[PDB]
Amino acid sequence: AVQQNKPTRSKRGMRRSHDALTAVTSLSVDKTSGEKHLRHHITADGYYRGRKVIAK
Amino acid sequence: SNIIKQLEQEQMKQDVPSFRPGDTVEVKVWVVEGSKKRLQAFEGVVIAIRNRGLHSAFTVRKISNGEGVERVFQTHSPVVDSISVKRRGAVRKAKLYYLRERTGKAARIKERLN
Amino acid sequence: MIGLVGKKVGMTRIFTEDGVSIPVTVIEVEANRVTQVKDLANDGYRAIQVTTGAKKANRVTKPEAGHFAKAGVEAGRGLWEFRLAEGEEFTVGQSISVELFADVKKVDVTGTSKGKGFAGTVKRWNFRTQDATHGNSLSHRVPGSIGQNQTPGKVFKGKKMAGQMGNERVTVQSLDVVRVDAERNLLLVKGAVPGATGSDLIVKPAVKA
Amino acid sequence: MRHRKSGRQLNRNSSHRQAMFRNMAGSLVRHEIIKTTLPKAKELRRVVEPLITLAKTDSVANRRLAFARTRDNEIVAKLFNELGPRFASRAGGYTRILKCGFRAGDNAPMAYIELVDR
RNA sequence: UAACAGGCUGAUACCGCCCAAGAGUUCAUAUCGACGGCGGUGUUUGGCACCUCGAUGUCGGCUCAUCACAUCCUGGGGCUGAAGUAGGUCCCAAGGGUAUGGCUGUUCGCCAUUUAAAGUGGUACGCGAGCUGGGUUUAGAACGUCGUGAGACAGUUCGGUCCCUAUCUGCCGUGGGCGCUGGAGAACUGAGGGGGGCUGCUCCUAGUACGAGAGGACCGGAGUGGACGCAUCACUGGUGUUCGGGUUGUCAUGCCAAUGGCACUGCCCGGUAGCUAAAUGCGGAAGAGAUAAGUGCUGAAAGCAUCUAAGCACGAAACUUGCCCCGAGAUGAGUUCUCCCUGACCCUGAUCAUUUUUUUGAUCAAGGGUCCUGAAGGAACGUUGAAGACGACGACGUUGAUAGGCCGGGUGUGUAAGCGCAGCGAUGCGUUGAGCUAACCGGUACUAAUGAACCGUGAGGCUUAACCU
RNA sequence: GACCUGCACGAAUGGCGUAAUGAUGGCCAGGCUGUCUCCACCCGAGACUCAGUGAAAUUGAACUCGCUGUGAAGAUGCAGUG
RNA sequence: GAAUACCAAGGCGCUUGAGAGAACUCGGGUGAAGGAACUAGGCAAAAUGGUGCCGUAACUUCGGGAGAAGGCACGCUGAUAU
RNA sequence: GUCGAGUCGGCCUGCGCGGAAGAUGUAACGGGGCUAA
RNA sequence: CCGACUAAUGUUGAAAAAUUAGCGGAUGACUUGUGGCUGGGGGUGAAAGGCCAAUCAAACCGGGAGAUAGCUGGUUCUCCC
RNA sequence: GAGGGGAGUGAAAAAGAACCUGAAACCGUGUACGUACAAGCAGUGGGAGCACGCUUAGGCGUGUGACUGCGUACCUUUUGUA
Ligand SMILES: [Mg+2]
Ligand SMILES: [Mg+2]
Ligand SMILES: [Mg+2]
Ligand SMILES: [Mg+2]
Ligand SMILES: [Mg+2]
Ligand SMILES: [Mg+2]
Ligand SMILES: [Mg+2]
Ligand SMILES: [Mg+2]
Ligand SMILES: [Mg+2]
Ligand SMILES: [Mg+2]
Ligand SMILES: [Mg+2]
Ligand SMILES: [Mg+2]
Ligand SMILES: [Mg+2]
Ligand SMILES: [Mg+2]
Ligand SMILES: [Mg+2]
Ligand SMILES: [Mg+2]
Ligand SMILES: [Mg+2]
Ligand SMILES: [Mg+2]
Ligand SMILES: [Mg+2]
Ligand SMILES: [Mg+2]
Ligand SMILES: [Mg+2]
Ligand SMILES: [Mg+2]
Ligand SMILES: [Mg+2]
Ligand SMILES: [Mg+2]
Ligand SMILES: [Mg+2]
Ligand SMILES: [Mg+2]
Ligand SMILES: [Mg+2]
Ligand SMILES: [Mg+2]
Ligand SMILES: [Mg+2]
Ligand SMILES: [Mg+2]
Ligand SMILES: [Mg+2]
Ligand SMILES: [Mg+2]
Ligand SMILES: [Mg+2]
Ligand SMILES: [Mg+2]
Ligand SMILES: [Mg+2]
Ligand SMILES: [Mg+2]
Ligand SMILES: [Mg+2]
Ligand SMILES: [Mg+2]
Ligand SMILES: [Mg+2]
Ligand SMILES: [Mg+2]
Ligand SMILES: [Mg+2]
Ligand SMILES: [Mg+2]
Ligand SMILES: [Mg+2]
Ligand SMILES: [Mg+2]
Ligand SMILES: [Mg+2]
Ligand SMILES: [Mg+2]
Ligand SMILES: [Mg+2]
Ligand SMILES: [Mg+2]
Ligand SMILES: [Mg+2]
Ligand SMILES: [Mg+2]
Ligand SMILES: [Mg+2]
Ligand SMILES: [Mg+2]
Ligand SMILES: [Mg+2]
Ligand SMILES: [Mg+2]
Ligand SMILES: [Mg+2]
Ligand SMILES: [Mg+2]
Ligand SMILES: [Mg+2]
Ligand SMILES: [Mg+2]
Ligand SMILES: [Mg+2]
Ligand SMILES: [Mg+2]
Ligand SMILES: [Mg+2]
Ligand SMILES: [Mg+2]
Ligand SMILES: [Mg+2]
Ligand SMILES: [Mg+2]
Ligand SMILES: [Mg+2]
Ligand SMILES: [Mg+2]
Ligand SMILES: [Mg+2]
Ligand SMILES: [Mg+2]
Ligand SMILES: [Mg+2]
Ligand SMILES: [Mg+2]
Ligand SMILES: [Mg+2]
Repeated sequence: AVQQNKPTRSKRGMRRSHDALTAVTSLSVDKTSGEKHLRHHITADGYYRGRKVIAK
Repeated sequence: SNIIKQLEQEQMKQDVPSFRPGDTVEVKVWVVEGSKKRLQAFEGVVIAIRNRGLHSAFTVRKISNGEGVERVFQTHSPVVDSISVKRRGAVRKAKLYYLRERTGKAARIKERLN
Repeated sequence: MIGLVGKKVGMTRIFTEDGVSIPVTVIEVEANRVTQVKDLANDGYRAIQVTTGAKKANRVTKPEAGHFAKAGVEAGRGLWEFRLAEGEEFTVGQSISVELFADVKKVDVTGTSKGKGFAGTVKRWNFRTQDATHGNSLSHRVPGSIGQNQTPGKVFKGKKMAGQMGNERVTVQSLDVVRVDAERNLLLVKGAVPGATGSDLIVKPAVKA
Repeated sequence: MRHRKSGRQLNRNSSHRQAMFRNMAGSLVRHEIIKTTLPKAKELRRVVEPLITLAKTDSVANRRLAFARTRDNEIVAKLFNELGPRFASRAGGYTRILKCGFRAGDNAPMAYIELVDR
C-alpha cells in the first residue's frame, strides 16, 4: 500500500504539529550545595536533598 | 477483607473433624425424596482437599456398583450432615489424582499408623 | 425511587437451611448524605445529589469544600445524583442509609466494568477464529472481510472491530436482595455485579420489578 | 492484561532474570552501592532485602538457603556476619534508590542502589 | 475485437394481473383454472460490444457482513369445500430469528438426523492489498480418442511458487489543539445517536369448548429450557516457565552431606493471585401512544342501504416511547452549586469640566510596555493502580499506607536442614504436618514518594429592556 | 466386490496376474490429539514508548466526506442534498 | 556410536540499546468434556519410539512378509561372590 | 295499497382513482415547499 | 556425506531458492578434491527441451547495424485568412 | 577535535581552498494578512476587513483575502474522456 498522490509540505507540517519537544518546566535547587538538578534526581556533584550521597 | 471474613465466619461449621488425603471417610448427606428427608452415606478415599475457609471443599472417590464416582463436597454446606474418618491413609502427595488410573490392588493405600 | 451509592466489597456465599448456596456480592452502603436538592423552579427537574464515604481534607479543593459546607455535610469521596419520583421529598443534609432497601425485593446495580484494554475481535465481539492450520497464512485471529466491493465502497458505521473493551458503565438488572444489614451497612445481592473489588456501585430498586 | 501481577520481565526469560539478579544481589552486598537502570534497581530490592532478612537469623540451614540463592560463600558470609547484625533492628527497607539521570549509550534511566547505612 | 464483472435491452426467465371453458356432488371464482389477453422485476438463458487488454484476479470453502421483501418461523387479519385438532388461500407485517452431518472441488443435489423455522433475492454471481487454493486455466506424465506427425480434446488421470511495511477515503478505538467571551472545581439537563427486541417444551384453565367417536382447543396463567447477549470469579474447573515437591543424565560449589547450572520449564506431579468457560448471576418484557391489514359505531350524499363524506371506537414482534449505553464541537457550544482575583501606572486616546478653532484639570478604556502582584486551580515531578499500546483515567506524596520491604495470617506443596535412633545397606523412624511459600488478607513509616520552582492573574466588551437609586 | 450395455480395452507404441519394494494415487479402522465443537491461559521474539542510526515501492496537482442521481455507461472532485 | 546430553583444552555472548507487558503476527508450553464432528485431504499437531525375552496371520518368487501384530521385565541396595 | 319531486341506466367526452413489489439513504418535482407555486 | 517428499516462516528476504521441524539414500548405477576433454544448429542429456558461468525451443561478446517496424508513443516560439 | 568568531592579506574572503558567476526544484528563519461550523481541479468575477506606504490630503499603490456567482487539471487517443 502506497500513496496515489504526493502529500504536500502543508500536510507534512500538520502531521508534525505534535512533534515539538517539551522543556523541563523547572529545575530544583539543592538546599546545601545550591546547584541545580532534575527534581528527585541527585546533583552532578553527588548531592540529594542537602546530603552528600555520592563522593568522587 | 474483614467484612467478608466476618460474614463467612458466622456461617462456618465448628465441628469439622481432621482428615487428610488418603483417609477413608464417610460423608452423611441429606437427600430429600418428596416430603421425606433422610441421610445417605457416601464412603471413599479423600483424593483432594481445598482449604479455603467457608469455601473449603474435599473430593471423595469410590467404586460404586462397578463404576468409579467422585463427589466434591462443600465442607460447610448444610447438605453435609456429618463427616467421620473410617481409616487413616498414608500417602505423600496432597492430591491423589493418580488413583484415577488405579483399580483393585494397585489402588490400595497403606494405613497411617499413628 | 431513589437509590444509594455503595462499594463492591467482594463476593461470598450464603448457605440456606435447605442446602442452597446463594452466590452474593457484598455491597457496603454507608450513609448517603444529601448535599443538594434540585427542584423544577431552579433546576428544571427534581433530584437529590448525595455524597458518601470520606475524603482527606487536603484533597478537597476550595470549590468542592464550599459546596459541602453549604449543605452542612462532611466531604465524601464523590457526588452522585438520583432523580426523584412524585411522592419523594428530601432535605439538604439528610442522611439516607441502607434500610432504604429493607422491603425491596430486587435491585439494579451499576458499576464501571473491569478494563480489558485494547481487545481483539475474537475477545471483544465473539468473532470466530479462522483455521489454525490447513494453510492459513498469518490470519488466525484476524477479523476477515470488513465489507463488500465497489458497492458500497466503504466500511459501514458501527462495524465490529478491535478496540478498547471494558472500563465502562454497566448496569445489571433485577438482582435479588438477599440481605439488608443496617447495623453493618451491608447489602447482599444474589450474583455478580460490574467492576473490581473496592469500586463504586450505584444500587437502585429494580426498574423492571 | 496484567491485573494484580507482580514482577518485571525486563525483556528476558526467567532463567536469565534469575541469574542476573543473583549476580546483582552479589554485587550490591559486595560493594554496598551500585549503579544500574532504575527498573532493575526497583526489582533488585525484592531480591536483596529478603536475603538480609534471612541473614538476621544465623543458622546452618539459613546459610544454606542463602547459598542456594547467591551461590557465593563470600556473599553469604558478609550477609550473616555483617549485614544481618547491622540491620538487626531495622524492619525492612535495607536499601535506598537514588535516581541519577540517563545513560550515555542508550538514554536509559539510571539509579544508584545502596545499603541505607553505607 | 472475444472470455470475467459493469452498462443498454428484456426476446427468454421469474413474479403479478384480466377474461372465464371447465374441474370442484351441486356450484367458474374454497382450491384449481383451458384457449387467449395485459403488465412488473432485472432475476435466469440470452442479444449488443459502450467501459477496462501501458492487467478491473473470475469457481467453491472460510471470516465478516449489509440491504430488499415477492415472508421460512414467530405476530395481526379476511375467506374456506374453516366442527375441533390440523390445513388451504389471500392480505398486513422486515422486530428478531432462520441445522449439524455422510458423499462430492463443488454451488447445487441426494441422503441421515435435527429445528419454531432451516426464507427468496441484491451487494464486481458481496468479501483473495482478509485467509484458502480442492476446481477452472502454463510448463511434467499417462489413458481413451483424433491425427501420417508435430500435437489435440468444458474427455479423464497423477503432480504442480497466491507478493504488498496503508498516503488518502472509510471504519474501530484513543489523545492533542482551540473554541464555547474573567478564570476555576464539580454535578447535571438531554437535542441527537447506538444497543436490545428470537423462541421451544411442560403443567393449569381442561379431558373443558368442539365432536358420533378418534381425537381435542381459543382466550388467560405458571414453570422450565435452546440459541444469543452483558457482567463476574463466590462455587466447579483450565492456565498458572514468578510457589512447593519427585526424578534422569552431567558439570560445579575441595570432599561427605547439602545445593546450584544445563538438558523444551530437562522430564514430570501438584498449585497462589490474575486472566478465564465448560462455571453462575442477569437480560429480551410488561405498559403507553399512533397505526397496518382487518373490524366496527353513528351517518347522510342516494327517503333505503352504507365503517366515511362530517363525527366517534378498536386493531400487530413493524413505527414513537418504555429498558441499557454514549451524548452540549447540541458552534443552537445549554443548566445548577461552589471557589478565586478589588495594584503604580506610563504612552495614547475617549469623553467631559477650562479655553480663545486652538487650549487647563478629572475620569475612564476590548489599545500598548514596564513595575508590583501570581489567587482559585492546573500542570509538572515522584510512589503508583484489577486504568492503560502511548497519551488518557484513578490513588497517593511525610498533616503519608502510594509502592517496595517488614510483621502477623492465609494459601500451596507435603513431614526441610541438622542431629539422633533402627538397619550390612538402599532406606525407614523421631525431632515434624516440618521446612519453604509469587501476584492474596490484616497491619506496619524501615526505604522511596523534597522545601521549592512552573503555568494560570489583578473584578471581566457594546446596545437595549426590567428594576435599585 | 460384482454385472457387461467396452460412447471409445486387448495382447512386446505388449495382455492378464504377481511376492517384495515406493517421501507414489485412492479408501477404511485402532491409537492419538486445540484439526474441530470453541476457544482459555501462559513462556519467549516482534508489534507499542524513549535514545541513536535510518530505507522503499509510489507520486499531474489537491483545500483528498456520505447518499441518490448524472456522466466515456461502477464519482472525494458533476447536480441535488445530508 | 564421530548420535545425543553435560563438560575439558580452547574459543565465544553473534556491533544498536533501554523500557512496557495492548490488539495482531511469529516460535513454543498446557488445557475441562468431547475426539476428525475440522478439511479437498488428519494439512498441521498429538502419538509410537530402547534392550532382552515370549509371541507373531494371510500371502510368497520360499529370501521374505516381520521390528508383523501383541505382551512381560527394566531404578537402587544387599547376598549368592568381602 | 301506502310518501310528494323527481327517478332510472345506456352513450360521448375533461380531470382524477385502483391495477403499482427491490435491493447503502428520503431518492420517480433538482431541493424547500405548493391546493396553486 | 549426498539429496530435497511435507509444512510453517520468509516473499522491498538473513538468502536473486534459504531457515526451522520433520523426510530419502547412506559399500554404491555411491560420494568428493585436483587436473583434463567435448562449443552453439554445436556440445552434453538414466530424456525434464534438461544443462552448457544467477542467460537456453538455439549461450555470450563484437560486427552487418541506424536490420525492418503498413504498429505504439512523441514532435518544442507567435499572429492573420 | 570538527566547526566557528575575531585579527590579518587582498580590489573583493557574501574570492577561504566544500573557493568566478551562483538559476530552479527542494528546505528553513523573520514580518504582514488570512485560517480551528468548514465540504470538491484550489482559480476566476465580485468583495469587506487589516497592515504598510504615497508630492494635492485626498483617495490611491502593495500585500492579504472573510463572504459570494461561476467553475471536474494537462497531453494522448478517440464516435465520445472529470
Ligand atoms: Mg491512478
Ligand atoms: Mg509525530
Ligand atoms: Mg484493565
Ligand atoms: Mg470455527
Ligand atoms: Mg506464503
Ligand atoms: Mg500461522
Ligand atoms: Mg500489586
Ligand atoms: Mg528490546
Ligand atoms: Mg533451562
Ligand atoms: Mg459481458
Ligand atoms: Mg447480461
Ligand atoms: Mg458499433
Ligand atoms: Mg468497467
Ligand atoms: Mg493503468
Ligand atoms: Mg408484502
Ligand atoms: Mg425498519
Ligand atoms: Mg418497537
Ligand atoms: Mg450440506
Ligand atoms: Mg469418515
Ligand atoms: Mg463474487
Ligand atoms: Mg449473496
Ligand atoms: Mg494474500
Ligand atoms: Mg479485495
Ligand atoms: Mg504436457
Ligand atoms: Mg438500533
Ligand atoms: Mg478468589
Ligand atoms: Mg485447579
Ligand atoms: Mg504446571
Ligand atoms: Mg520449581
Ligand atoms: Mg553427594
Ligand atoms: Mg554450565
Ligand atoms: Mg553447555
Ligand atoms: Mg342511514
Ligand atoms: Mg509469611
Ligand atoms: Mg528438598
Ligand atoms: Mg492400451
Ligand atoms: Mg501381435
Ligand atoms: Mg507396461
Ligand atoms: Mg526511533
Ligand atoms: Mg476538505
Ligand atoms: Mg460514494
Ligand atoms: Mg454513482
Ligand atoms: Mg553433536
Ligand atoms: Mg507477549
Ligand atoms: Mg500462537
Ligand atoms: Mg502441547
Ligand atoms: Mg482438551
Ligand atoms: Mg482430558
Ligand atoms: Mg477415543
Ligand atoms: Mg468430515
Ligand atoms: Mg464439514
Ligand atoms: Mg503429518
Ligand atoms: Mg510432534
Ligand atoms: Mg428505502
Ligand atoms: Mg538433483
Ligand atoms: Mg532440513
Ligand atoms: Mg529403504
Ligand atoms: Mg539408512
Ligand atoms: Mg514437453
Ligand atoms: Mg543457468
Ligand atoms: Mg535460430
Ligand atoms: Mg545492412
Ligand atoms: Mg532500429
Ligand atoms: Mg580552526
Ligand atoms: Mg575573473
Ligand atoms: Mg561561488
Ligand atoms: Mg471560523
Ligand atoms: Mg452547524
Ligand atoms: Mg460551484
Ligand atoms: Mg472506445
Ligand atoms: Mg466531459
